[PDB]
Amino acid sequence: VQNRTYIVTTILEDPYVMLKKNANQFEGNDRYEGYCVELAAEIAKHVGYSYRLEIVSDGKYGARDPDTKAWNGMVGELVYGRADVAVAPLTITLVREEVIDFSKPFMSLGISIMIKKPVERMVSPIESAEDLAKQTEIAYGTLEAGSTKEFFRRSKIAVFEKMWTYMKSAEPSVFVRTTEEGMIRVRKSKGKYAYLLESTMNEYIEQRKPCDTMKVGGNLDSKGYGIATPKGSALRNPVNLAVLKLNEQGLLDKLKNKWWYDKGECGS
Amino acid sequence: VQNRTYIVTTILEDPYVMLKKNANQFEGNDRYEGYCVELAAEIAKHVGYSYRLEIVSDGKYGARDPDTKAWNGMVGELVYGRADVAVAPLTITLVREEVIDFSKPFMSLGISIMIKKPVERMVSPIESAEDLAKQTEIAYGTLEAGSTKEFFRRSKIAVFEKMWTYMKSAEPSVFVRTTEEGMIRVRKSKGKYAYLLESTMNEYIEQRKPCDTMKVGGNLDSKGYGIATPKGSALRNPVNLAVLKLNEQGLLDKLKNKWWYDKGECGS
Amino acid sequence: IENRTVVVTTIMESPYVMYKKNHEMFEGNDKYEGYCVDLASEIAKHIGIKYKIAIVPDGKYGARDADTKIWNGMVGELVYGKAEIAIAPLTITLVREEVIDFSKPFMSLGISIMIKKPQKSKPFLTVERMVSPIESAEDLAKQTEIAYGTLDSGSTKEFFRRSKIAVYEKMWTYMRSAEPSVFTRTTAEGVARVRKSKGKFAFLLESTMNEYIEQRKPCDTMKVGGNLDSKGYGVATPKGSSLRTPVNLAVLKLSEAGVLDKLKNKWWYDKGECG
Amino acid sequence: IENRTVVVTTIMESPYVMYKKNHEMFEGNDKYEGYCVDLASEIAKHIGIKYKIAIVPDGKYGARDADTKIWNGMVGELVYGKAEIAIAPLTITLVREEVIDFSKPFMSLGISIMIKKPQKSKPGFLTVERMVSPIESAEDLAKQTEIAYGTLDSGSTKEFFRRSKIAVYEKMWTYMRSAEPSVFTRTTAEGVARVRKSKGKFAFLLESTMNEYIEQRKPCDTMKVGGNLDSKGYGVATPKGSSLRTPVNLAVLKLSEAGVLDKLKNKWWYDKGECG
Ligand SMILES: NS(=O)(=O)c1cccc2c1c([N+](=O)[O-])cc1[nH]c(=O)c(=O)[nH]c12
Ligand SMILES: NS(=O)(=O)c1cccc2c1c([N+](=O)[O-])cc1[nH]c(=O)c(=O)[nH]c12
Ligand SMILES: NS(=O)(=O)c1cccc2c1c([N+](=O)[O-])cc1[nH]c(=O)c(=O)[nH]c12
Ligand SMILES: NS(=O)(=O)c1cccc2c1c([N+](=O)[O-])cc1[nH]c(=O)c(=O)[nH]c12
Repeated sequence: VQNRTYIVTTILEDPYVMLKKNANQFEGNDRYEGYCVELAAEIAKHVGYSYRLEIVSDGKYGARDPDTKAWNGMVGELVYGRADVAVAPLTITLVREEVIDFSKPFMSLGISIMIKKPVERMVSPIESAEDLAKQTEIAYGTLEAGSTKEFFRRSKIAVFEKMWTYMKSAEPSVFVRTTEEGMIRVRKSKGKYAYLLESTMNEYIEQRKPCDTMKVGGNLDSKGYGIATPKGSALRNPVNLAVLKLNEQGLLDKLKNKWWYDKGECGS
Repeated sequence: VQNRTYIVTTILEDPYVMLKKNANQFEGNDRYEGYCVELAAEIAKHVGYSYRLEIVSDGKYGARDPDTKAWNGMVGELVYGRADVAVAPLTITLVREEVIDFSKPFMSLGISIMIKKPVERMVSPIESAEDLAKQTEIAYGTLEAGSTKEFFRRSKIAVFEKMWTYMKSAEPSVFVRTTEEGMIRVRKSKGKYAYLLESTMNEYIEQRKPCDTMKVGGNLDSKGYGIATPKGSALRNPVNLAVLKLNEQGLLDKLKNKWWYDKGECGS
Repeated sequence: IENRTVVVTTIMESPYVMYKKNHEMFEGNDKYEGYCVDLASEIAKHIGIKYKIAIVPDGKYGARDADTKIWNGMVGELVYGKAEIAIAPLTITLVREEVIDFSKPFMSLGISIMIKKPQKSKPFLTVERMVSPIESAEDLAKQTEIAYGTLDSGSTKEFFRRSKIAVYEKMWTYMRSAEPSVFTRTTAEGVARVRKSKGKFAFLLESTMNEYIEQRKPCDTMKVGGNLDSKGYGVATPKGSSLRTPVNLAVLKLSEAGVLDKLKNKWWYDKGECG
Repeated sequence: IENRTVVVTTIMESPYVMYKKNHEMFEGNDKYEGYCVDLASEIAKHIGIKYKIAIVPDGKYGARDADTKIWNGMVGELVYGKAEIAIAPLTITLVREEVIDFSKPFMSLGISIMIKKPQKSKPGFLTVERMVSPIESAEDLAKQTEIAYGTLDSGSTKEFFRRSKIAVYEKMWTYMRSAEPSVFTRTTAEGVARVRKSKGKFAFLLESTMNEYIEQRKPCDTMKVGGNLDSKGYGVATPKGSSLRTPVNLAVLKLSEAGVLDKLKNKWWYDKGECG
């Protein structure tokens, strides 16, 4: 496994992979900076291979087409052999694991509650799913077609079921087409809307200007990212062991801190 | 259907059928007084038959034996042809209707909450199932083996499910052996115990001395007492029509007032 | 029993049956939804038969005419072979029972008192308790500063005309002697009168509609007190039909299984606008 | 499959596997109940394989020995063929993945701060009372020294602070090493007892799952505050090269997506909790 460069697949997502402000005086792997680029560099250092960053063409996370049974995006690139390693924020799920091999999660995840940061003593801010379920003054919504809405749709917990029935019997539909529009709506709603999105994006947005949103409450569910390879690839064990080493020695947490708070534009 | 006397089967339950204080100087149907005795008299007047009151020997409501598949009590006496009409508080259920014919309900009932009759303006007495479910300072319990406990066992409503999980994970077991012991325990509990029983019994207990129990909230479920006859009996239509006539004319609601409030030992 | 399609007569009256959104692109039973539609679905599942919803053309629940002696409404349809099953709110009444056979009541109801929601009145401050001026029928009858009435016909007026418990007798006496006219032509008109009267008028209507209206905008009506009388809604079938027993057992099984309570909750509180 | 019964090794540690009430009249797997017992039940249902619970005799989770180079505990039992599946709180760790293979984590956890519940402090508005937690996160824990914080004398919790390079977790380690008297405890139960006895003057740094379990026990005098310092996972370990790795991994993933794992965690933490 030497004298060969591996085509690495990843996606433009902030802050995992971002284009440098000095992009057009740099070439190769120097064009991209972010959490996942440094993660790929450290993994290539530990395993001992040369690699080249190559962005997925269609810019989507892998999904299965219901009528052609084909995989698109980074997962599709992995399955058909176009790329070797996907060091990207690719969530570990049942469907994807059946076709590709995921390493141990390098970053935990979960569903979080996003609100605008604001008898007086008797007021109580929302801090859990039960508080949001019991109170209906502030409407809450998710992405129009995403894993979060599907999770509340299929959930068997009583609180989540009641929340789902609240969403499905409320008009206008609070579901938002895209994450940017949802964050803009939360900003412009003046505390009358709560957005339910993944915890990492909620934490990163909290460290973004103008700093009028905050993350409150624990994760409703448990998910984890991963570094995927094609099934039967020879690099599964080295990648898994490297991820474990970076997790134990605190390198993963150090990069997360650097790209979430150290480089954040907001104080803490 | 003349020159023949029918054998009525009914249980001793108050206020329905109670032995008179002058029992030993009276004979025949004059021995028993109560709501159901007057109901039987009115039904015999309307249909036009002679009847004799007879009590079930074992003094139980009909239940199906899991081993011998035999019916006991008033239902058992009806199925095997020992008696003709059962004017008694015999609840209409799926199992019994399969073997015997019930008339339209002459008294609607349901499961209700009985509590001892009692920063200061913020306190709120329990008035619904949700309030009892969300509050845990006052324990609540049902009969050890009855339709109420089974109803909370098989219930699919989230509130009732949470209530049942509270019952099954609480010690000592609040489930009381008998109704009399249940009301005694509630009376001696000093407001720390709420007993869940049938609505009619709770209303009558409310009107009994020394007047330290009360009924709150609406009926959690819907049931109805009935007047059963053996399947294929010639008196199904006359009894059904008579019950409907008493329901519309107000005779049933007059007997209820006579035997619940007019003859009650408590003011209102 | 599944190949043949039966005629299930029903009445267009919310929330039991309503016109579904974009009903023009649907066909057959999909154009109508509600408590009665889903109840018919469950009953047809239990009996294992195919059905089609056919709203009665007359638009009446059912009564016998004075001189012609012809039944109308769903009762008339059942009597004269137009339909076979009448899953709809049809009160189990003696005069309806003498010609057709009713099943067990799938929902219990009774006459209930309707009042405007209590509001802050223009003449401790931390918590506010809204005191209802009326608590039951006895308090309504004792104090006469408020007016109360019912629709100009139906079961409520006859019940007040026929009651002998000496309390509803006094209620009927006041209602008949009241000036001006207290009866309302329609229940919607009575609800509008209650809302307009600013809490100075009460309406005596059945509990199911009272709870339905209470959970509709502008959420300015509320239910107070217990039911004055007891009645029920039955799944009527024609006399002598072979479908009586399966329907009766299906309703009983649904009632015990808690599906009926689930349906009532879903179509009263879950879809209510004041939730 | 159902060809043969497998040895599902497990560790006796609440609430994962506890002695069931009147366990003498039960036999086999019915003697033990808990989160791990039910998880084993669902896993065996998903794979369709009969199993028997066999608690490891040693009573240790597993660690390499210094000189003999032998493996003990559950990892040792898996390595030397005495068992085949370990449905237990066995942390996914690098040195434990060099000899065997772990599945996906069925429960995420990390080092969490344990403090006594705030009480009605003796005085030196009255309508509603707000209990203010004196400590909110690890930064406040390191900044203020009126409260001493401790960990277990030999484990991943102490080694994390020994190996960490972040400034906060390095200052914490420096203070804990220079602390007088000895701040490390012998057992987790003894540390919890010390926290309870110290009247809120001592905080303990133990795993989040155990913190949530202890918090929901009588007398409701412990609570969890602050986020997890690090991230770890609990896995269903299988021996290296075993054919049961893939079915177990897919079963855990399916259970996690179906919400059954969250249901079990709720049932065995809050629903059956004695505290409220
Ligand atoms: N940015 S997002 O709004 O919160 C987000 C929304 C919806 C789906 C996401 C997703 C993110 N993510 O965090 O980058 C990662 C990800 N990874 C997968 O593998 C997958 O299937 N779906 C997703
Ligand atoms: N009121 S109670 O003592 O607390 C009571 C408790 C429990 C079950 C009862 C019951 C009464 N009852 O009205 O007498 C009647 C009844 N009839 C039936 O057919 C049946 O199945 N169960 C019951
Ligand atoms: N309070 S309501 O909304 O308007 C009303 C609602 C629902 C059913 C009703 C009904 C009224 N009504 O006019 O009093 C009369 C009536 N008569 C019948 O025979 C029957 O079956 N159902 C009804
Ligand atoms: N904080 S605790 O309640 O006592 C505790 C609870 C649960 C699992 C533990 C564990 C501790 N420990 O002693 O720190 C160490 C340890 N080591 C492993 O290797 C493993 O797999 N699981 C554990």
